[PDB]
Amino acid sequence: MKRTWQPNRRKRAKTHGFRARMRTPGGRKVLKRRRQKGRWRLTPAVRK
Amino acid sequence: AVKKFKPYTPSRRFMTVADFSEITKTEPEKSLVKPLKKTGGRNNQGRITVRFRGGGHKRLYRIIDFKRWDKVGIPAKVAAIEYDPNRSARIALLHYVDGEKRYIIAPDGLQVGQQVVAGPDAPIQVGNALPLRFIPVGTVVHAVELEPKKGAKLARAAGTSAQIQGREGDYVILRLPSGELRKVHGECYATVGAVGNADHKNIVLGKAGRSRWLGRRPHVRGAAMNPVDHPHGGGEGRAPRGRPPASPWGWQTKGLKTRKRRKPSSRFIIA
RNA sequence: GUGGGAGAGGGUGGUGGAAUUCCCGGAGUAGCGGUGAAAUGCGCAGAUACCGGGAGGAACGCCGAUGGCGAAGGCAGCCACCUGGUCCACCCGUGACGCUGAGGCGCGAAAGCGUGGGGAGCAAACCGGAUUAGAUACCCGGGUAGUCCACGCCCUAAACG
RNA sequence: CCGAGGGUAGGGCCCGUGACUGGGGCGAAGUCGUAACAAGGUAGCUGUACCGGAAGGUGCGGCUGGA
RNA sequence: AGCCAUGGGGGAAUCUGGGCGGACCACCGCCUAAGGCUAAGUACUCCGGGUGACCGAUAGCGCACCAGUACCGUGAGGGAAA
RNA sequence: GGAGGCCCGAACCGGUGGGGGAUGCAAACCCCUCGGAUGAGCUGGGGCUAGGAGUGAAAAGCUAACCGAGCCCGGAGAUAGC
RNA sequence: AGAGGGUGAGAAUCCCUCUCGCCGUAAGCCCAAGGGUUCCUACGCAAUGGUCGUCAGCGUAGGGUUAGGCGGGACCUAAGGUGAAGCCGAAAGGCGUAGCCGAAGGGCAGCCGGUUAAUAUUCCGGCCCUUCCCGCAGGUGCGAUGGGGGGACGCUCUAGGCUAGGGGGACCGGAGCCAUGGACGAGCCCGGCCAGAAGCGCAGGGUGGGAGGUAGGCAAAUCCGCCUCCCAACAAGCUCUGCGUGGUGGGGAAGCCCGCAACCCCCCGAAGCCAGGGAGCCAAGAAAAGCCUCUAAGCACAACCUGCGGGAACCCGUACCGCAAACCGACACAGGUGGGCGGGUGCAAGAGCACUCAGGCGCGCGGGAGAACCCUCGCCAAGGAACUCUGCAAGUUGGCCCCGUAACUUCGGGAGAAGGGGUGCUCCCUGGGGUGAUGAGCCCCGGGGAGCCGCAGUGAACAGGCUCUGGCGACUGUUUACCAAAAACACAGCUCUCUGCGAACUCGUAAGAGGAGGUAUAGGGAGCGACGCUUGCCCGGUGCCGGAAGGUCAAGGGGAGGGGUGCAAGCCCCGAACCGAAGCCCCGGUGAACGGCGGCCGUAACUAUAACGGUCCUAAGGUAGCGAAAUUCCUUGUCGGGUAAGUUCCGACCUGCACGAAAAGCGUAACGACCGGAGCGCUGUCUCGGCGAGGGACCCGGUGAAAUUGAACUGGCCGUGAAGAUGCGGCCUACCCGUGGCAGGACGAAAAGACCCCGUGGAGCUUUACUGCAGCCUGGUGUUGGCUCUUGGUCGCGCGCGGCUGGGGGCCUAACCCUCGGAUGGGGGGACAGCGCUUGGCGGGCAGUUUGACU
RNA sequence: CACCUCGAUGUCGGCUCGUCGCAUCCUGGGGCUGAAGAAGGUCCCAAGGGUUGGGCUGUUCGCCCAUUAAAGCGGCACGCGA
Ligand SMILES: CC[C@H]1OC(=O)[C@H](C)C(=O)[C@H](C)[C@@H](O[C@@H]2O[C@H](C)C[C@H](N(C)C)[C@H]2O)[C@](C)(OC)C[C@@H](C)C(=O)[C@H](C)[C@H]2N(CCCCn3cnc(-c4cccnc4)c3)C(=O)O[C@]12C
Ligand SMILES: [K+]
Ligand SMILES: [Mg+2]
Ligand SMILES: [Mg+2]
Ligand SMILES: [Mg+2]
Ligand SMILES: [Mg+2]
Ligand SMILES: [Mg+2]
Ligand SMILES: [Mg+2]
Ligand SMILES: [Mg+2]
Ligand SMILES: [Mg+2]
Ligand SMILES: [Mg+2]
Ligand SMILES: [Mg+2]
Ligand SMILES: [Mg+2]
Ligand SMILES: [Mg+2]
Ligand SMILES: [Mg+2]
Ligand SMILES: [Mg+2]
Ligand SMILES: [Mg+2]
Ligand SMILES: [Mg+2]
Ligand SMILES: [Mg+2]
Ligand SMILES: [Mg+2]
Ligand SMILES: [Mg+2]
Ligand SMILES: [Mg+2]
Ligand SMILES: [Mg+2]
Ligand SMILES: [Mg+2]
Ligand SMILES: [Mg+2]
Ligand SMILES: [Mg+2]
Ligand SMILES: [Mg+2]
Ligand SMILES: [Mg+2]
Ligand SMILES: [Mg+2]
Ligand SMILES: [Mg+2]
Ligand SMILES: [Mg+2]
Ligand SMILES: [Mg+2]
Ligand SMILES: [Mg+2]
Ligand SMILES: [Mg+2]
Ligand SMILES: [Mg+2]
Ligand SMILES: [Mg+2]
Ligand SMILES: [Mg+2]
Ligand SMILES: [Mg+2]
Ligand SMILES: [Mg+2]
Ligand SMILES: [Mg+2]
Ligand SMILES: [Mg+2]
Ligand SMILES: [Mg+2]
Ligand SMILES: [Mg+2]
Ligand SMILES: [Mg+2]
Ligand SMILES: [Mg+2]
Ligand SMILES: [Mg+2]
Ligand SMILES: [Mg+2]
Ligand SMILES: [Mg+2]
Ligand SMILES: [Mg+2]
Ligand SMILES: [Mg+2]
Ligand SMILES: [Mg+2]
Ligand SMILES: [Mg+2]
Ligand SMILES: [Mg+2]
Ligand SMILES: [Mg+2]
Ligand SMILES: [Mg+2]
Ligand SMILES: [Mg+2]
Ligand SMILES: [Mg+2]
Ligand SMILES: [Mg+2]
Ligand SMILES: [Mg+2]
Ligand SMILES: [Mg+2]
Ligand SMILES: [Mg+2]
Ligand SMILES: [Mg+2]
Ligand SMILES: [Mg+2]
Ligand SMILES: [Mg+2]
Ligand SMILES: [Mg+2]
Ligand SMILES: [Mg+2]
Ligand SMILES: [Mg+2]
Ligand SMILES: [Mg+2]
Ligand SMILES: [Mg+2]
Ligand SMILES: [Mg+2]
Ligand SMILES: [Mg+2]
Ligand SMILES: [Mg+2]
Ligand SMILES: [Mg+2]
Ligand SMILES: [Mg+2]
Ligand SMILES: [Mg+2]
Ligand SMILES: [Mg+2]
Ligand SMILES: [Mg+2]
Ligand SMILES: [Mg+2]
Ligand SMILES: [Mg+2]
Ligand SMILES: [Mg+2]
Ligand SMILES: [Mg+2]
Ligand SMILES: [Mg+2]
Ligand SMILES: [Mg+2]
Ligand SMILES: [Mg+2]
Ligand SMILES: [Mg+2]
Ligand SMILES: [Mg+2]
Ligand SMILES: [Mg+2]
Ligand SMILES: [Mg+2]
Ligand SMILES: [Mg+2]
Ligand SMILES: [Mg+2]
Ligand SMILES: [Mg+2]
Ligand SMILES: [Mg+2]
Ligand SMILES: [Mg+2]
Ligand SMILES: [Mg+2]
Ligand SMILES: [Mg+2]
Ligand SMILES: [Mg+2]
Ligand SMILES: [Mg+2]
Ligand SMILES: [Mg+2]
Ligand SMILES: [Mg+2]
Ligand SMILES: [Mg+2]
Ligand SMILES: [Mg+2]
Ligand SMILES: [Mg+2]
Ligand SMILES: [Mg+2]
Ligand SMILES: [Mg+2]
Ligand SMILES: [Mg+2]
Ligand SMILES: [Mg+2]
Ligand SMILES: [Mg+2]
Ligand SMILES: [Mg+2]
Ligand SMILES: [Mg+2]
Ligand SMILES: [Mg+2]
Ligand SMILES: [Mg+2]
Ligand SMILES: [Mg+2]
Ligand SMILES: [Mg+2]
Ligand SMILES: [Mg+2]
Ligand SMILES: [Mg+2]
Ligand SMILES: [Mg+2]
Ligand SMILES: [Mg+2]
Ligand SMILES: [Mg+2]
Ligand SMILES: [Mg+2]
Ligand SMILES: [Mg+2]
Ligand SMILES: [Mg+2]
Ligand SMILES: [Mg+2]
Ligand SMILES: [Mg+2]
Ligand SMILES: [Mg+2]
Ligand SMILES: [Mg+2]
Ligand SMILES: [Mg+2]
Ligand SMILES: [Mg+2]
Ligand SMILES: [Mg+2]
Ligand SMILES: [Mg+2]
Ligand SMILES: [Mg+2]
Ligand SMILES: [Mg+2]
Ligand SMILES: [Mg+2]
Ligand SMILES: [Mg+2]
Ligand SMILES: [Mg+2]
Ligand SMILES: [Mg+2]
Ligand SMILES: [Mg+2]
Ligand SMILES: [Mg+2]
Ligand SMILES: [Mg+2]
Ligand SMILES: [Mg+2]
Ligand SMILES: [Mg+2]
Ligand SMILES: [Mg+2]
Ligand SMILES: [Mg+2]
Ligand SMILES: [Mg+2]
Ligand SMILES: [Mg+2]
Ligand SMILES: [Mg+2]
Ligand SMILES: [Mg+2]
Ligand SMILES: [Mg+2]
Ligand SMILES: [Mg+2]
Ligand SMILES: [Mg+2]
Ligand SMILES: [Mg+2]
Ligand SMILES: [Mg+2]
Ligand SMILES: [Mg+2]
Ligand SMILES: [Mg+2]
Ligand SMILES: [Mg+2]
Ligand SMILES: [Mg+2]
Ligand SMILES: [Mg+2]
Ligand SMILES: [Mg+2]
Ligand SMILES: [Mg+2]
Ligand SMILES: [Mg+2]
Ligand SMILES: [Mg+2]
Ligand SMILES: [Mg+2]
Ligand SMILES: [Mg+2]
Ligand SMILES: [Mg+2]
Ligand SMILES: [Mg+2]
Ligand SMILES: [Mg+2]
Repeated sequence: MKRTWQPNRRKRAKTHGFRARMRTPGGRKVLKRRRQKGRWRLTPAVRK
Repeated sequence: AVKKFKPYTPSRRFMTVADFSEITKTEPEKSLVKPLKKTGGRNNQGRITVRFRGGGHKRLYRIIDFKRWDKVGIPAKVAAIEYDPNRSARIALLHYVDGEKRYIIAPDGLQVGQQVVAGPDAPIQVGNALPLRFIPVGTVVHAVELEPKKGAKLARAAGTSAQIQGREGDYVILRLPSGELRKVHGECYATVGAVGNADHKNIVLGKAGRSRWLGRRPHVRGAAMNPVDHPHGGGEGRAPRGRPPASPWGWQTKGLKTRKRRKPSSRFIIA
């Protein structure tokens, strides 16, 4: 049945996007964190 | 009039629909002067702030003329009476001699191919707009400005009217359809006559859709929810409020007056 | 047929004054109201009474009759329009074309009903006050439908000469 | 083939009858009140409506078979 | 319940000023608000080094190893093992 | 003539009863059977609304497979007379 | 599924062939999304593959994706997002005009074929376009981001032509085939097309043309719009699509030794095309650019326009999967996933159903048995609901055509009522329809006769059991994703209520917004919940509404009087009258506001009863209508009906434990996968079981889990023991080990019991618990201003002039606030509102908590 | 009463399968009888076997229907839901 993952690249970038992160000072801090944690990906990877 | 239907289906057996008698052989609406895209949207910025709105046939917004003095002493011919989907009234689309066309909301009595005109020099006849000053006491009038130059704002619902009840020099006294007695300024343009399509009140929706078509989503009885939801609600096995009838938000809803007192409107209203 | 007449006959629209009620102001004070007597009620939160103004609805006083009109129910300010009946005259026309009338159709007071509007006065219901053995009544103070309007029903009557 | 009739199904009318129920009639001397007939002690009757232990009351219009 | 501060209201003077010394007043005394700057001595440790009655691969940092990885989560985020 | 929250019935949406499944094919399935099926229909895509908040034809339903207050991280080694 | 042949160390599992089965609105084909190399090919088989594995979606490697025209982007706008200007917020940041971004929407140029192992509307081929730049003849007032038109729109129904597609053909073309009894045939088998500019035709869409006036589209227009008249007018024309044809270019089967080059006729025919077509209807149905036209500034040595030439024409995607082994579901997971195509025959139709093309599959373990048992399935004597909570289940019924159908009803319905009959095939005669053309084939509806066969003709698949009767609900709807689909919610409709518009209300600190580009016929809130008939009485309490008195009442005002300190004036404190809001008290109204709607006596010229009376209490004592009820305890009340028998059901009675009127009362046609009751039909439900089928179970080969598990060498009975013993005692019994079975025990497993209690645990919820807060109310005061009218208390002093202040009445405008074709302004409100501080109040809307112990 | 079991001993009734007790409902033996007979009563001995089909209700029970030799009563975690 309709499960919880309904992959949509637009939605994905639109939502967890890097630009998306940088608009909200929340998001900014997210990035801040993952950087300081040395995450390899600051943002959900999606490409097209 | 109003069309009843035979009951070839339940709901159809009760559902009266409007008498489209005096809808100028027209249908589609004069673009230009009207219409704009009409932004449907049941909430605001974010959140629902008026429940049970939503869906309901799409509408072009016929942009009507609610101040008539742009066109003082410029007669116009009543080009047509057309259905306007965003009102109980019916719009009259007039062709101005001037070239310009606008729709006024259409008073009872109005007819395709008739001169109407705005201004203090205006004959006192169906459809002509005039600042109240110049309207004979005790005449029925609609589309009334409230303050001057601010737009018609009163009686404009359908068979809505207002009576000029007399004057206070720089003012004038309207019986608003409310039955309210209010001082309104002389300068305020009302337009002669009553709103017409007065038959609107008498239509029976019928089926529970239709209501839906009107963008009116199903309303749910506070009592029928739970205490989280509503003052009524819970305590269940059916239930009687538990007093006293209230809104979702708490304020009493049987008879609790709500207009604020110190509202400058006053010495302007009476009953 | 020509010419005239009387008429609350019918329908629509408009309009006038009186009066009741309420509302605002002025003034003014110890009761008003009501009855057989009262009490309820109303009134120093200023009523009744008086003056002015305003809103609204219904009925149209005098004329008014023991009168008029309609087939009946029934119809009463005034105005306008629309319209029915009806009587007189002149003896012109048609030339019996008449009468009644099961059925049908129409109309049909009041109350009642549906949907809207309206609502001042009156007022079933109902509420009190008296009275009374009681008083689900008569009398008193309130007062809802209703009474009015539009349309649709109902179709009854001491619809009585 | 038609056919007595038998069968199945479904209707129509009629009679009987049924817990219980509605009123109606009659019943020498029952209870409650008194409505009506005399201004019947609130004129009466009335169609209607509403109401009430009951007669009945009241509203509305109506008749006089009342003043 | 002063002192310092100050959202509101009222509202001075310029040293015969004016704040303070724990309500207040009086003496006595202290100090000069409503402008601003000012190193040093202080804090921390991403980073370099030094040292350890610190660990020694289930310890020690989550990671000694190609770890914030694999993997998990839509995401924030979680997070190994070797 | 061709109206309808009209009828029967596929798609499509559903989820009534029963059986099966029950370390399943499946953390909601399968079969048979049933509801709706021009509508308050179903649906793709693009959007908006969120935690005492949303959304809710109302079940305290749903809000990323457990919602009478989501999840993550933090306060945090909460507190636990157990 | 079978076999044969390959391959290979090794093949049930790879390759090939033949045979078999399955799908065929797919289980085939295309597209989107997602996935991201999974594509192709060569080598491979450790692992992945539920077995195998030579194979693979796996490993290593190499190769493959080619665009002006397809899709996106150098176009447009939608919601929304963003955001100059502007507004607001402690900071973060929230808003917000324009604009900008934003698409599956609008706009725009490519069709057919051929080529690769893998790409192709891209490469090639043929034909045919598009836009930008330059250039020349000849032609026009040229010129926007502005103006206008256009774009540009719903739903249902639908015409006319086409096309796609499909069906025949005796015709054209063909390799061929004559089996097995017959057939050398107007035999059988295959195929008889695609694309194509301009011109044509045919169909259809769009479109009056003038002329003059113009106060409008923000004085730019000859454009548009609005007036006016010689013509013209159910048209022609003019453009624009579609479809034919079309120079020409392609394709081109069944078939064998292993490769010969038709192409037409008839019919059916779309939901697709023409397309902005038509009609009807209400719920009234995007925007913007492209496009056209208009004029501006500028400019006319331009510039457009029209051609014709020549140049120029980027970025990105393009394999492959794509209903699934490549996407979402940890899996090669029976689930989930949008769009398009989806052939043929037959069944009334169809996308249903069976079979079948094209195409694709046989589902990545097999082989055997042929037990129990389970699953799914078939049949059954006699019976026919006796099963059972219950006809649960299953059966029966079943399509179409004809006949025929009741109560009741809202009149549509109830109806598919019910309940029958028909149903194939052959031959004969005959009526109309479409296409042709009026003959003809060709499909298409029929009717009428005879006649054949069978157990049976919707011969298979798809396919209602029916009726009566209550309860709840009007009805279609909605719902507890994952135990409830309901009588719950919703619902049209009814009532109450708030709200006059900067509405009330909601969200927000605010700005801003929703409300609503609405305006009382409207919007909010509440309850009721079609419709019918109705909805009584009681305002003592609570709520709400009204009430310029009174009572109480905070800050503040006021200062009698009292005090602290000073030699002092002074400086400080308290501090009475007294004026001082809302709120409460108080008065009154209010029931579709919260709510409430009694008790005890007595009474009939028989008794049984109580219409009547009496009395207590009440705020008033339950009206109508229901009534052992979705309510009735007693209770299976009692009668009646139904049954052989009826705690149910149905109809009645009412002493209604404990109905009752919009938390509506009582009814109601229709509706209902709702819950009762009954009947017929029919049945494996049952008496009562039997047989049979297949998937398992069993056996062999392959692969190989699981929770659980103190260790075990784990018997019965009496006892005993923490009170239910393999484990103690006594006795009995018992060779050791399995396999298939069954479930009594191991207080078996599972989840540190949900019940219960406990904890000075937690949460959700309520309120007239506490205490706050938001919110609203409110006095004072700041913002806050002007001119008059009018009455006060205070000390002088002489009830009259002077202090000092205030209150109320108006008025104004200029703050503030709202608005108005753009504003140094006008109009409206107006010192009020708003907002700041401060006063009190209301305040489950919200929050934090409390809500004892013994027992 | 609160003794095992609240880190679970599933709770009524039904069906299925029984098995035990006997305080026996039948059937078999008996005594007394207010036992003439045949019927009963009552008590004693004795489960070996047997102990029906329905209606109603979830019921157990019970009331009913129709029978019968009788329509027994209990226990078994009110036996029996791995
Ligand atoms: C096995 C499947 C379930 O069966 C039962 O539910 C079984 C009937 C029981 O309920 C079981 C007997 C209970 O135990 C009893 O608890 C009692 C409180 C006491 C009893 N005593 C023994 C103590 C004890 O035994 C209990 C609690 O199970 C609830 C045991 C406990 C372990 C469970 O709850 C248990 C985990 C259940 N559960 C989810 C709950 C079910 C939700 N669900 C339902 N259907 C689905 C579903 C369906 C289809 C598809 N997907 C999901 C999901 C499971 O996934 O396993 C279950 C056992
Ligand atoms: K326990
Ligand atoms: Mg997941
Ligand atoms: Mg996308
Ligand atoms: Mg999305
Ligand atoms: Mg926004
Ligand atoms: Mg936002
Ligand atoms: Mg009002
Ligand atoms: Mg509702
Ligand atoms: Mg609820
Ligand atoms: Mg909530
Ligand atoms: Mg409340
Ligand atoms: Mg609440
Ligand atoms: Mg209840
Ligand atoms: Mg409640
Ligand atoms: Mg007065
Ligand atoms: Mg003559
Ligand atoms: Mg006559
Ligand atoms: Mg009348
Ligand atoms: Mg009426
Ligand atoms: Mg009276
Ligand atoms: Mg009448
Ligand atoms: Mg008379
Ligand atoms: Mg017969
Ligand atoms: Mg009398
Ligand atoms: Mg009398
Ligand atoms: Mg009398
Ligand atoms: Mg009467
Ligand atoms: Mg009376
Ligand atoms: Mg200081
Ligand atoms: Mg100081
Ligand atoms: Mg000191
Ligand atoms: Mg410094
Ligand atoms: Mg260091
Ligand atoms: Mg170091
Ligand atoms: Mg480590
Ligand atoms: Mg080691
Ligand atoms: Mg570690
Ligand atoms: Mg991830
Ligand atoms: Mg007709
Ligand atoms: Mg339908
Ligand atoms: Mg249906
Ligand atoms: Mg199901
Ligand atoms: Mg269910
Ligand atoms: Mg099951
Ligand atoms: Mg179905
Ligand atoms: Mg259907
Ligand atoms: Mg719709
Ligand atoms: Mg959608
Ligand atoms: Mg969830
Ligand atoms: Mg939680
Ligand atoms: Mg929360
Ligand atoms: Mg919580
Ligand atoms: Mg802490
Ligand atoms: Mg097919
Ligand atoms: Mg892709
Ligand atoms: Mg790879
Ligand atoms: Mg290979
Ligand atoms: Mg391998
Ligand atoms: Mg393997
Ligand atoms: Mg491959
Ligand atoms: Mg590979
Ligand atoms: Mg762009
Ligand atoms: Mg743009
Ligand atoms: Mg926008
Ligand atoms: Mg923003
Ligand atoms: Mg696009
Ligand atoms: Mg597009
Ligand atoms: Mg393109
Ligand atoms: Mg390919
Ligand atoms: Mg090419
Ligand atoms: Mg010029
Ligand atoms: Mg434009
Ligand atoms: Mg040939
Ligand atoms: Mg032969
Ligand atoms: Mg052919
Ligand atoms: Mg073709
Ligand atoms: Mg013209
Ligand atoms: Mg200009
Ligand atoms: Mg001109
Ligand atoms: Mg062609
Ligand atoms: Mg052509
Ligand atoms: Mg044709
Ligand atoms: Mg643009
Ligand atoms: Mg110039
Ligand atoms: Mg490609
Ligand atoms: Mg491809
Ligand atoms: Mg598909
Ligand atoms: Mg597989
Ligand atoms: Mg799958
Ligand atoms: Mg998968
Ligand atoms: Mg699908
Ligand atoms: Mg066919
Ligand atoms: Mg068929
Ligand atoms: Mg099929
Ligand atoms: Mg095949
Ligand atoms: Mg049988
Ligand atoms: Mg048989
Ligand atoms: Mg039978
Ligand atoms: Mg039975
Ligand atoms: Mg039985
Ligand atoms: Mg069944
Ligand atoms: Mg036959
Ligand atoms: Mg045959
Ligand atoms: Mg079959
Ligand atoms: Mg039923
Ligand atoms: Mg329902
Ligand atoms: Mg009802
Ligand atoms: Mg659902
Ligand atoms: Mg559920
Ligand atoms: Mg349902
Ligand atoms: Mg708006
Ligand atoms: Mg309302
Ligand atoms: Mg309800
Ligand atoms: Mg109800
Ligand atoms: Mg009161
Ligand atoms: Mg009361
Ligand atoms: Mg009260
Ligand atoms: Mg008050
Ligand atoms: Mg004070
Ligand atoms: Mg006060
Ligand atoms: Mg009531
Ligand atoms: Mg009563
Ligand atoms: Mg009863
Ligand atoms: Mg009973
Ligand atoms: Mg009860
Ligand atoms: Mg009987
Ligand atoms: Mg009985
Ligand atoms: Mg039963
Ligand atoms: Mg009954
Ligand atoms: Mg009730
Ligand atoms: Mg009530
Ligand atoms: Mg009822
Ligand atoms: Mg009913
Ligand atoms: Mg339904
Ligand atoms: Mg249902
Ligand atoms: Mg069986
Ligand atoms: Mg068997
Ligand atoms: Mg078998
Ligand atoms: Mg094996
Ligand atoms: Mg042993
Ligand atoms: Mg023992
Ligand atoms: Mg032992
Ligand atoms: Mg031992
Ligand atoms: Mg065994
Ligand atoms: Mg066992
Ligand atoms: Mg077993
Ligand atoms: Mg256990
Ligand atoms: Mg525990
Ligand atoms: Mg609380
Ligand atoms: Mg605390
Ligand atoms: Mg305790
Ligand atoms: Mg105790
Ligand atoms: Mg214990
Ligand atoms: Mg003890
Ligand atoms: Mg245990
Ligand atoms: Mg036993
Ligand atoms: Mg014995
Ligand atoms: Mg014996
Ligand atoms: Mg004996
Ligand atoms: Mg026995
Ligand atoms: Mg039975
Ligand atoms: Mg038991
Ligand atoms: Mg069980
Ligand atoms: Mg067990």
